[PDB]
Amino acid sequence: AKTSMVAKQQKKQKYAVREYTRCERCGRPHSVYRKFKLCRICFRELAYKGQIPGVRKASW
Amino acid sequence: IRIRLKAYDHRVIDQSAEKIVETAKRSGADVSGPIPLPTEKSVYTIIRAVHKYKDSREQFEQRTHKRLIDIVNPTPKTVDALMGLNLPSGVDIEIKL
Amino acid sequence: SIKKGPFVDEHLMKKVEAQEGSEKKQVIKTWSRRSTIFPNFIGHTFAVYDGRKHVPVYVTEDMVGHKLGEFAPTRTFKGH
Amino acid sequence: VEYRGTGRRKNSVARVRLVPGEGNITVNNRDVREYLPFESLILDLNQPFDVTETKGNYDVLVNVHGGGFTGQAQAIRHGIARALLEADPEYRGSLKRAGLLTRDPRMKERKKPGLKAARRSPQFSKR
Amino acid sequence: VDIPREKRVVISLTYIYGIGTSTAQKILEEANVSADTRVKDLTDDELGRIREVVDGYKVEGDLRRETNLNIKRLMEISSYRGIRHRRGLPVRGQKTKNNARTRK
Amino acid sequence: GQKINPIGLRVGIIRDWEAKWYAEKDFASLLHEDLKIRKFIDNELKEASVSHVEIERAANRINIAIHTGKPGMVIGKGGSEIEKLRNKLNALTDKKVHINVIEIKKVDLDARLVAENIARQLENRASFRRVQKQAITRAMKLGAKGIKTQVSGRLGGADIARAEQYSEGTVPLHTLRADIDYAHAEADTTYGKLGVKVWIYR
Amino acid sequence: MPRKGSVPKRDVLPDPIHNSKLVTKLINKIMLDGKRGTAQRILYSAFDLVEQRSGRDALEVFEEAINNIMPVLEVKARRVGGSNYQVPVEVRPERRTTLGLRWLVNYARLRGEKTMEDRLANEILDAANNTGGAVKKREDTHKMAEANKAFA
RNA sequence: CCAUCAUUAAGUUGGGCACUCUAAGUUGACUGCCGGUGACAAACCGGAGGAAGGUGGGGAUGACGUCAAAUCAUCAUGCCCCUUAUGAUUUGGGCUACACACGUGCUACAAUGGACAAUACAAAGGGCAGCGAAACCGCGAGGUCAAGCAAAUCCCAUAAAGUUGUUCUCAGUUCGGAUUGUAGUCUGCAACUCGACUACAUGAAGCUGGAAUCGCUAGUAAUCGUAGAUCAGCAUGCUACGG
RNA sequence: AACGCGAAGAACCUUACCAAAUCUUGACAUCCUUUGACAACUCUAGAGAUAGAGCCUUCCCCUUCGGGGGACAAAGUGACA
Repeated sequence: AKTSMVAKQQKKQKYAVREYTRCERCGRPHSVYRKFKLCRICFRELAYKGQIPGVRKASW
Repeated sequence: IRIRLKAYDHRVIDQSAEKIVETAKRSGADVSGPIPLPTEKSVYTIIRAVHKYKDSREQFEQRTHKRLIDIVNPTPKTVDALMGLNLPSGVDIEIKL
Repeated sequence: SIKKGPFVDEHLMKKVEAQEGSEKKQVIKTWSRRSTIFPNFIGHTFAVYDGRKHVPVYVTEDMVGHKLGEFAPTRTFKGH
Repeated sequence: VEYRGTGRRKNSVARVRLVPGEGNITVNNRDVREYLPFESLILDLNQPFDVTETKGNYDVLVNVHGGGFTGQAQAIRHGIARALLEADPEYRGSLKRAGLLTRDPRMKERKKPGLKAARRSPQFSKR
Repeated sequence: VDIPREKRVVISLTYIYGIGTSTAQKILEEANVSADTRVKDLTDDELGRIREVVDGYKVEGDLRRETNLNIKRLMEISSYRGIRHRRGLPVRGQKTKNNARTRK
Repeated sequence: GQKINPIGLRVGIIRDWEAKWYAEKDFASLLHEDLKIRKFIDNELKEASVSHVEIERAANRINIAIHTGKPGMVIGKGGSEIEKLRNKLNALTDKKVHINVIEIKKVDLDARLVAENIARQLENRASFRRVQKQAITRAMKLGAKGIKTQVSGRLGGADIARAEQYSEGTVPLHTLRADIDYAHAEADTTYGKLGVKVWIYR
Repeated sequence: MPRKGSVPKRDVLPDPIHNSKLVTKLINKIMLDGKRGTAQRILYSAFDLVEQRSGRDALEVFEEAINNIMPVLEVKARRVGGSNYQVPVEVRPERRTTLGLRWLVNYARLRGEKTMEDRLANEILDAANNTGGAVKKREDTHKMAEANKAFA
């Protein structure tokens, strides 16, 4: 399922209107943004490591 | 000329635009003062839960910080501010001429 | 998918062009669901596939205005 | 009588002048009698200059800026205020401790986060 | 044909078939219509201009019957656009859960 | 404990950026090339007790900054073990050139320095007191005030996980301009994983 | 926050039309949905039948009309269990001015017309002379805790 | 960004008016302050002092912790499988069906309105070959290509509600507008189930809502909306922002 | 703390559901080795993927040897995906 249909997005899909964007540390198609191609949760952890750019969390 | 200095935080683009507003100040230039442009932020309104729990929504922040510096006297014995590489971390070379 | 070419199917219609040479057959494992009807192939039966098993139903001249998709009952819904 | 003052109200600002002679209203060279339709707070718009008597005394020539046309108002009655405290500070007890030159002390509360909209809680489908 | 009386040409016509939403733009335009042409209208030469326009199509009671045999013809097409008039179903495939309390 | 990550509490308030680059345009492609070289970068260090990383992008100069808390094994002899990561720098992607290295005196003062270490002192499962009692007591003998480190996931061999912390002193762990670093590891024991949440101080 | 007991009362503004705090507090009561320009201007058309049936000016007749709404005995139900709890309350003049105006714009909408171009004009000059409409704020508490004076 | 310059079409042009608003860096409040009855028990109260008055305002780390709360259906992984299928592949159906209980919002039940036309005033935000202005075509949905240029500078868009001359009189009538046929207007290999319009036709409920139950203590309830994300194609779902 | 919930756009996909179609070292991530080193595009029949077929039968330079650091996976076996 996931590892087979991640090559469907990483290579040319039969129907590329499907947009089956998975991730590498998550098998996630349903929390992926345009500039991320990654789930909101593992990006949140490596927002606390400095691979995604500088994004603050609390104190508003 | 429109040397817009741009980064994520201001405190990196402060000293980065303070690199170009100072090294061209000692040059033969007529630098416009530091007049930063309106700086857009971005709310990434994710939901704070994992699968079910609504009324759990987390906002995020990422900023761009545009500035406005323009000098009006180009001469090759002075312009080491602009051609000489200094601080390319956040500073993409927005050297319009 | 535009009204440039007000949509006839042309792979039902091409496969009906691939049928209207010789005599047309009554039940094939075909779909005929997203395909519209015009009255030059009437009389012939087509197995519209509802989803479980394909079941045949014939094309009349009174089927002009619409598609062949409302033919095969899909559900056996009956319920209450 | 030439005094420069400013004032803001609800995502909308202003800046004024002053001119001697009598008192007039020149908000972007038109009036605030067809601008502001309800004709209500304009009656109490003189009460900023009623404690100073510069209503039919000091012409303003306002240049207003931004936001709603209602937010265009209440930035010019704070616009007159700082220009009046350099023109006539004779009534500054009835201008600073009463009325004119104070602040914008409250504005529109935000669409409150962590909730639906401005402290409205999302409608519970439970008991 | 059997329009109600004591109302305007934008207020009396809009009931019988072939006038509805239609005296806003369609029946208003093709007739010499005023704002308040009531039952007192001299409807022998004022109707005389608009009796040429009131008879134009099947909508004198029978366009409903034209659609009725086409409701039958769509049932002879055997489509869901007449099946849900015949089976209680909202005809544009709409919500046949609880919040459909007029058509069952 | 139903709380949030404390390392998130000071992103940009007290701390600085470990991502201080600028990639605005065409962010999608040249991000996947960062994490295509990243998934082997940690496995080649062989539990080096790395602190963290600070990636930098500047006119396609994507420079790698890995710490590798134990030194020597990344240098080699004057550029023998450093060229091998530089050879893979030209092998995975086009350039990626000029890998570096650092070291750390006071070897258990950082957060992830301990966290990668005291995870690796839990596969053997031998003296979870005394190795941490060597760690924490010497840490205040190395200049610390309140250090809080736990042993969480299924100690002893048991089928139930038992957390075992050690903490004392003054510990303002929630103030805005305090630099707090916090970690997590995945030392499994073939029945459950050791997610270790470390805290140290100065 | 009422469990601390007393909260400070909210204050009023006098309109420059009448220089009366209650004239604008009559404006602050008629604002259904808080409609400022749409209801005050139409209440300004809805004293035209108020002053048609009363030649006296509004600033005198509005303190005449509410003077037959301001009571001396109202009822605050005290915790006494199985009693009528009809405790006579001599009103403080804050709430006595407030309660005299509360039932006014509650009652314009159950008459023959239902247009607030003249619903507020219908309601006021029927409720001036202690007879009907808004006097049931005042005159009904004078027939509530009185036939049963045994439950003070 | 136009007081004062005129060639104001405000090319808001010459100069750059740019003085002020106007877009980014810094500090101003602190019962610091005076009188107390308040006696020292520190305060608090009373005022006026600052722009702010008593943290001026909002949040945030929610404490050591509780409910094994949900999810091995985003991931993992301790287990078993599973290995002609618990892997599948395509498109056919369906995920939206139907006697339906609860929910949830939308919108009516007008004449504090409707509607005709007017006049506004907007903020925030979007944009990378796109906004679609505008010449434009059609009463309409929506379409024929060019402009510009990556933008304090280019398009959305005049937002309306306010009010202003009028028709209805409170009513299901002109209030708005469900349910259905006609237009194929549209993007899309492909619009019956199972997309959208407004224009033709149908033109309904509908009388402000019992008992219950909800929030709301001011820019709040309520109200008119405007754009932005998910997105071929689709919001009464979501975030902001004006009034 | 379930109720315009997870779902922030269901003609295909989505679909996780089922039925046909024709297949089990698999649409996949690809290890090793035969390295057969690319049917890397299209006609016909079939819902359509799928079945009969002609195909950019090779590519980055040098110690001088046609051999690969990079080369399609036509086979595969131990597997397992």
